[PDB]
Amino acid sequence: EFITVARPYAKAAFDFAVEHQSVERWQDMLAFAAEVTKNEQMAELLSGALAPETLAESFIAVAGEQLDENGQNLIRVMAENGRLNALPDVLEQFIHLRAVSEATAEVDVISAAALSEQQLAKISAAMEKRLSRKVKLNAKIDKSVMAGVIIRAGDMVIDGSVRGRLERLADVL
Amino acid sequence: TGKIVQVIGAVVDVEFPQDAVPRVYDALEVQNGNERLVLEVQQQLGGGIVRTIAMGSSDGLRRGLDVKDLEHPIEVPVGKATLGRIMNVLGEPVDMKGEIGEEERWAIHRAAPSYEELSNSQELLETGIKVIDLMAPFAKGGKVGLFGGAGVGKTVNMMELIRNIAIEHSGYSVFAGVGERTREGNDFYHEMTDSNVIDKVSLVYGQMNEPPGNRLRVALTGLTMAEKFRDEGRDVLLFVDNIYRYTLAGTEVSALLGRMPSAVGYQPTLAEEMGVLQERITSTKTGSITSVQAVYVPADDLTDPSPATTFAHLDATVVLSRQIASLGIYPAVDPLDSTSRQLDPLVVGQEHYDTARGVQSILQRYQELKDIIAILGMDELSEEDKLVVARARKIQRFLSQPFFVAEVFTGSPGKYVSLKDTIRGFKGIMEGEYDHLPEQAFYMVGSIEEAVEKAKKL
Amino acid sequence: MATGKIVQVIGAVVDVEFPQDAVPRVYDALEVQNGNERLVLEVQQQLGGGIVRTIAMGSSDGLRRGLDVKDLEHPIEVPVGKATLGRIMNVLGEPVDMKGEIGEEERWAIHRAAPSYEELSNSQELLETGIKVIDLMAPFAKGGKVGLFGGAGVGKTVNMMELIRNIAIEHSGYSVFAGVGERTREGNDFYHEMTDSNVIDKVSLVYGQMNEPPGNRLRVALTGLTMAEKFRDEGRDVLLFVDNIYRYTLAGTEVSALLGRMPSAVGYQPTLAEEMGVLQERITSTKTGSITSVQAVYVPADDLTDPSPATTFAHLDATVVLSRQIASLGIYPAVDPLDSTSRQLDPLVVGQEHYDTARGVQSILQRYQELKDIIAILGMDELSEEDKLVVARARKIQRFLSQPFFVAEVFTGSPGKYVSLKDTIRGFKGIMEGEYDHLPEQAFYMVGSIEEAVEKAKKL
Amino acid sequence: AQAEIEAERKRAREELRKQVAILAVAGAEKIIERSVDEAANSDIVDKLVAEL
Amino acid sequence: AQAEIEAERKRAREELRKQVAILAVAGAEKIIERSVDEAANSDIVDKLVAEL
Amino acid sequence: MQLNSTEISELIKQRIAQFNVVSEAHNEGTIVSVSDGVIRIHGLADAMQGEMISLPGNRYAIALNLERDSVGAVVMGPYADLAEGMKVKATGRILEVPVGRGLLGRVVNTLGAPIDGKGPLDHDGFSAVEAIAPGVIERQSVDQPVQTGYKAVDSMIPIGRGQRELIIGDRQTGKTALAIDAIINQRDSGIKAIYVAIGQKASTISNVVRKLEEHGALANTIVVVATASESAALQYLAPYAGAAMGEYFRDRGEDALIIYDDLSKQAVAYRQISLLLRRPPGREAFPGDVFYLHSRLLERAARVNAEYVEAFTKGEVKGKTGSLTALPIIETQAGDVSAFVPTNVISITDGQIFLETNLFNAGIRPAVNPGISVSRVGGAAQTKIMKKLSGGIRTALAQYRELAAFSQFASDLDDATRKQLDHGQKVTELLKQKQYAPMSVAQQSLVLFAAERGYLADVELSKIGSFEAALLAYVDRDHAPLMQEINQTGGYNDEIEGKLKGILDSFKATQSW
Amino acid sequence: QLNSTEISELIKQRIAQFNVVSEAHNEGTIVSVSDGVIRIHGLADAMQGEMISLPGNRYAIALNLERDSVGAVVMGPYADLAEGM
Ligand SMILES: Nc1ncnc2c1ncn2[C@@H]1O[C@H](COP(=O)(O)OP(=O)(O)OP(=O)(O)O)[C@@H](O)[C@H]1O
Ligand SMILES: Nc1ncnc2c1ncn2[C@@H]1O[C@H](COP(=O)(O)OP(=O)(O)OP(=O)(O)O)[C@@H](O)[C@H]1O
Ligand SMILES: Nc1ncnc2c1ncn2[C@@H]1O[C@H](COP(=O)(O)OP(=O)(O)O)[C@@H](O)[C@H]1O
Ligand SMILES: [Mg+2]
Ligand SMILES: [Mg+2]
Ligand SMILES: [Mg+2]
Repeated sequence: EFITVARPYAKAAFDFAVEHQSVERWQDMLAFAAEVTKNEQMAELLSGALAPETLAESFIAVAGEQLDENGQNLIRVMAENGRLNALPDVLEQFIHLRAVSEATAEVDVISAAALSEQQLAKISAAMEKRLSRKVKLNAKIDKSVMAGVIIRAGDMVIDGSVRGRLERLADVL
Repeated sequence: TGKIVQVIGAVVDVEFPQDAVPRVYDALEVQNGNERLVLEVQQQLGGGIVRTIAMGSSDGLRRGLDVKDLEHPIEVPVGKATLGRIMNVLGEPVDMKGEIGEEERWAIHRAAPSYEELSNSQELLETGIKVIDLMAPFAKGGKVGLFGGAGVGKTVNMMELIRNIAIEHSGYSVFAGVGERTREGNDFYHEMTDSNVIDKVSLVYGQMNEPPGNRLRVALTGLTMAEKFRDEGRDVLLFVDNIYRYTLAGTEVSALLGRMPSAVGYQPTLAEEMGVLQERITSTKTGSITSVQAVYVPADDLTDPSPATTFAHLDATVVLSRQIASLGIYPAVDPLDSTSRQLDPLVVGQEHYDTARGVQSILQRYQELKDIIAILGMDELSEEDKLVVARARKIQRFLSQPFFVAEVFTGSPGKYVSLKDTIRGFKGIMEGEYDHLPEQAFYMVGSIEEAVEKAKKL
Repeated sequence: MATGKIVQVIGAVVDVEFPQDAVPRVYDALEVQNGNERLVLEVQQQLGGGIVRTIAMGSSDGLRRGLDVKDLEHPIEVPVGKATLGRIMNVLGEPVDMKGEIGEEERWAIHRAAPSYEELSNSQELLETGIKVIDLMAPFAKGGKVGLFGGAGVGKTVNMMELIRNIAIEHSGYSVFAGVGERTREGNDFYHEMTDSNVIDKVSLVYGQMNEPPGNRLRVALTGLTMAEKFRDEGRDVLLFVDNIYRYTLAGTEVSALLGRMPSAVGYQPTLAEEMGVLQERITSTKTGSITSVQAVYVPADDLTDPSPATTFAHLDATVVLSRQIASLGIYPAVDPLDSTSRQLDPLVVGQEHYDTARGVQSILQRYQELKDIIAILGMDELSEEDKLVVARARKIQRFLSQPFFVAEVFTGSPGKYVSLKDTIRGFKGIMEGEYDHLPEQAFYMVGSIEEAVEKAKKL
Repeated sequence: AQAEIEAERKRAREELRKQVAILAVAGAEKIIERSVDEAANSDIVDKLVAEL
Repeated sequence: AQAEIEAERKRAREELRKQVAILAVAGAEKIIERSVDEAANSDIVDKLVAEL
Repeated sequence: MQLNSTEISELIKQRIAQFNVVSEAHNEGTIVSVSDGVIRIHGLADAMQGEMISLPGNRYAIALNLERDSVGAVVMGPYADLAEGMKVKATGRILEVPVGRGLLGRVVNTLGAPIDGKGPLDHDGFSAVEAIAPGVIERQSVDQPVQTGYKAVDSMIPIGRGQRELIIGDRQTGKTALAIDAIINQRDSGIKAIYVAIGQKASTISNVVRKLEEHGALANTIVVVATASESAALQYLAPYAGAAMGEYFRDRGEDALIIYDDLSKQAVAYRQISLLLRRPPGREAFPGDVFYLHSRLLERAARVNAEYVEAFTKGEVKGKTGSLTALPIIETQAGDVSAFVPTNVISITDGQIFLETNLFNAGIRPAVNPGISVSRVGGAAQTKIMKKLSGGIRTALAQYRELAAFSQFASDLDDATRKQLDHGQKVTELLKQKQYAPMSVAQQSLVLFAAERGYLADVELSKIGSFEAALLAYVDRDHAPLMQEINQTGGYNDEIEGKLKGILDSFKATQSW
Repeated sequence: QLNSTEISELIKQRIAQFNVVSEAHNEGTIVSVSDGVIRIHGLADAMQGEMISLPGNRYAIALNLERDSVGAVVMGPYADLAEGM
């Protein structure tokens, strides 16, 4: 998957967007450049052997919205190195860098029932203590959880489910 | 549900929805023109791609074909319904008879029996063949391997062992044709039908004709039938027509599966792939498998990885030499390289053990003299060294034997030799009881009585 | 402060990303906490932007992606001078003998350039070893380099122990012992041997140990050189012993594939000759001071073709080749006279008396090696009576080169012998002429002087 | 032959332990799910957010 | 010995049917972190007799 | 009896008493591919190298490549049930095995689960599978015997307590036979045994465990197994699992003997893992670190000084030196010692025993080649009686083989030569010995005294075998107090030489071969 | 899929002004240092076998002209050279 080759570009675009105070636009800009990449006929062209420049200028034409001389030049760089199919992974990494820089985390919370909201006030206040970041909740109701709740944040998990605790107990043959 | 996304030789990549990706070793199915093709799943790549081997010809496959996900491994008929019929790797009937009256089907991928289940046995099994049960005798429930190069006698020897063992034995038998000649499958089938012994034998054939994927899996189809008869509590004979072809079909696909080459270009998994097959061919406290395997030796190189790995798996090993076979001594067994776990004074007893070690000592000493003799000639030897040579040459000739299956070649009638006659015979030669007979007297005579009658007419 | 982060761990090789304006120099040391234990990394390569590829000076086990790395702006520096004497150190120059802190006044980087061409010296003063075959066939000089070549189990260690006993106790000066790739058992037995014989105060010991991660072995040899170079620059005359130079090269081979280099020859790194030359060219005697060194060289399967032993032959001055073909007969020291050689064996040093004696012995043994082929098939009766006499006197000289060592009594059970150079020459002349034509062959074997070979004949 | 049966003794005990445990937790899943309560569910959350 | 221990094996299975009922509630009471006088004991005894 | 099962149904309730409901926190990943026992995982930012990663079920993997953006790991078990998108949890744990005295007489796998079916283990806790060896200052010199019971090995190639001795040769030359006879002979020496089976077929293990059980030897032995069926990571890791069990005895002042069988196959399993992880191949397609694989394994076998034991035991055990002795086995393909794995292991060990096919076919069994075999500890490992006699044997016997070649067309043989060739044939005949028939010190010493004092010299060669059997029989009935003296002391003196002289003089007159 | 001199600050330079050909062909910067080889970004007018001058009055020979970089071999001690020189 493209993640490893997308990292160098994602940093440079975010760094540049910080200097020029344009991070929001750049996000909405990369969101278009990723989406044109997903179109079928455009995809065929990208898998083709068109020389970089001829590929780039035919891409840039479709990406009309792109800020000329900044967003459009970022395409020319990626076209020299044939990374254009990585654009969906150059985005999202840009969003990750942004969320780190804005000291903000999406955190997820999965339970047998819709949580009581008052509980979510406690959970968010706890997560803002566990991690020194503002925490957006987007919790879920799930049938698999017999009772209780899972808290998931980045790649750290705190299982509070009865499902997990039974299958944690069933372990001791 | 799936889509084909690459086709590289025998290997096909299929994409599935990420909620639905097939397990490893699942069977998939795809329509290829006017026939159905099965694919077996080997690896899960990322992103719902899955990499598979075609159980049939992959020519005419397009990209973008729709693939059906069967929820199970390759499963084959087992039990008495298979007896007397010829079946394919997929467990399909290949004789022109009707469908197989299966009651049960078993997945060809299985775990070996646990360490607690295994059983020991020391019951010596007799053979017709002077050199084999003298030099490398073997037990009921053990494994035998015939190692040799191209054209040395692996099949003819296995056909005598079938004739001798599998007709004085009373239980069922399984013969697995793995990457060998189709003519020899047809020749075998008939003489089984002409002898009316066919109804005790299940036959599975995956000959060289077939595409890689067939030659790879067909050995496991054969074991899975033999494991049903063993677990039923029977004593079973399993014959494998060439085990080397299983490893070679792994080599052919391994690069297309994206695995770095090892050693002499073999797959890196060679020892695990061989071991996971070999560990299933074991006798157990519930029931027994006696096994004979032919083992082709590429370029006669016994130090090649594929022979070298096979040697640790087996209880008796008989090694066939092109250098002997070009003398026309048959069976072309090398007694200085052939060996068995059963050549032990406790199981064989002392007379047999002493006779075998005497023969081994004289023939070794003859190898030590041959480099002197080649430059100097024999006249320079000592008068005891000349007696060692004069005996060793008689020993080499007396290891020769007429075979009932070989009558079509030599014309001469075959011989079955009791173990007692072999020990008595070789013990007499080494003691010098026969030092007055010519060498020609010993070549291709069944028993030592027959050497002295041949000597009267020279 | 801690400013790099780990970005890969594959085996012994660790990649660290620093900020693009503070990238570590090549061969800089770096520091990281591997749990409780502090770990050091040595920088091998700068690659990409800000990333550096490094070798761990210790186990990789328990490293994580993301750990903070501190940048020490110097290479690995080791204690040097008198404080080192009587101590055992690891590659990092840390005490491993439990005796406490080293108490140094100075520390030196292990990476440094060789002496310049103007600084070298040619003072080939002959040095006596007391070993018959070495002092005759391959005479040492003070300040030279000596290599003991051989495959496994041929006598490299006990020869080096005999040389350590004879010169290094007599030397009256400091010594360094580098246990590159040594067995931990034998490193212990040497430390007690030097302690019980009470010479340990003259010697400083650096040990690599085989067990240690690949990084330690690669650099322990440079640590040994750096202590010896400190004593040389003081102006002292020092002895340097190295327990196996081969294992320095073999440690390079392990990391070299992970450092992304494509391979060459029989799997060796491409840099093999550069790495060997950079080490060996520091071990030289300048106008200020002399280093005399004895190096053991492992020869894989006794194949002297192999690139690692074949390359080192050019850097030495005397080379002693120990052969399994001789060792199979049990006739230790197992030095092959037809392959061993020295720069000092010419009449302008040795004098004509010694030179004529060594050339004589070589010519007799060479001739006998041809005769030996005829005999094995045609038989000795088929020879000329001149060739039969040469075969006899050669087969005696072959045994007379044997000598029991009083570091080998545990193997032999017999008392070890020392010989002067003067007595050695007289003995070989005596076999080359008639004086001992009448003694058996077994009357020479593991004797000592010629003056006592007659006595074993009377006993035989 | 006697020591063999006292080895066999331990094999028979351990196999029965395995049986009863797995059928015990199989019962426990049915028993606990049918006995879920919203106050008890809230009390799970109220415990873990107190230590988190 | 095989005949003797198979007699003991069927006898032990009968007594442990009672003991495993106690197991299931003890697990449930720790897993719910609270003692529970659950009403639907029919579900316990149904599984208890059917699977053993 | 089985009502004890019913009583431990209360013990099942005691698990509930020990169990804890607390929520932990742990780091998480997803499996992104599965192939041939290797998995790639995305996530696990806090994974450490060599950590145990825990999978669905009770299955584990070892993290080996920590690349950027993915972890590569090997599955310790059957892999085929794993799938992409399975969640996976990183523990904090390194791999550990059960260890202790209770292990003796058990057959366990490389994870230490018993496979003999003799019920659960008894053990004294767990120890890490990977561990650093005792450093230079912590060792003591090897100077005690471990007896092989073979005339050839104990005379010529003595093994001391804490040595590493390579057994090397081609297939079917007696490599395993020598090593399990070395186990069998420890039945009463006080040395504990470990047999590690890497990559063997399970019925071969079942047969060797049977022979250990026909003799008294199984009660003193741990058997660690990774069969040819098991994954390439169960093997590879087995030798380390065996060493961790041997170290428990080593660090409490006890002696252990560990036989790693087919260390070569450990290398083949490690090559499989390395190529499937796409690490660059080196010579002969093995990875370059394959020397570090074996050298760190074999440098664990060591004798430690008493101070190290006291520190480890915290003063419970004082004044006792512990030792672990390793006997690795290597298979050569055609006597070719130049292969990469043989050259590495020959470099590491304290000696080797070469077994070879030409001697074995000639009937010289055990087929020990005196010339290329050597012990680097030598006489310091022997008892004084064996030390005194055997030093003469091995180098004399090597030169006999040189002399016999040079002789082969010489018709006149000088009396020194005639005597040497005669003596050498009679010693070559004397060192042959039957399998499973180990000889005590006093028996070996007496038979060597017969050779080195020339009592054999007149005896006709085929009778030399019967001479030895009759001499051992005679001395056991008539002179057993001396056999006890020699076996207990190992001593040698003028009265010992006199009493042995008297016994040989008396036997050779009075008895018949 | 793998990186070929795709490094963050070089990428950022191009985004600001893609036409960096406006800077002189005569000069460049070191971007890697290993084993006596350096890789140089720039030197658009380098030629096969040309001498490149390094700090400390040192030289390297230009031996690979690649599409993005020059590979050059240092004619002296190299271990103090650093990226961004
Ligand atoms: N016992 C025998 N008597 C006479 N001829 C024999 C004997 N064994 C082998 N041969 C000769 O060798 C030929 C080949 O033998 P066989 O077919 O068994 O070889 P193989 O080892 O199976 O070779 P391949 O590897 O090609 O299958 C036979 O056709 C026959 O000509
Ligand atoms: N001292 C001995 N005397 C007689 N026979 C022996 C002796 N030692 C071993 N053998 C026999 O040699 C054969 C092979 O021995 P063993 O199995 O130990 O060899 P190996 O080298 O381990 O074989 P493999 O390479 O298959 O492991 C067996 O039949 C055994 O009985
Ligand atoms: N000079 C010698 N005298 C007696 N035995 C020796 C001699 N040299 C070597 N040996 C024998 O060879 C063995 C190995 O030699 P050693 O030097 O210890 O190994 P290496 O040569 O590999 O360092 C010694 O233990 C001893 O058995
Ligand atoms: Mg055939
Ligand atoms: Mg050595
Ligand atoms: Mg074996």
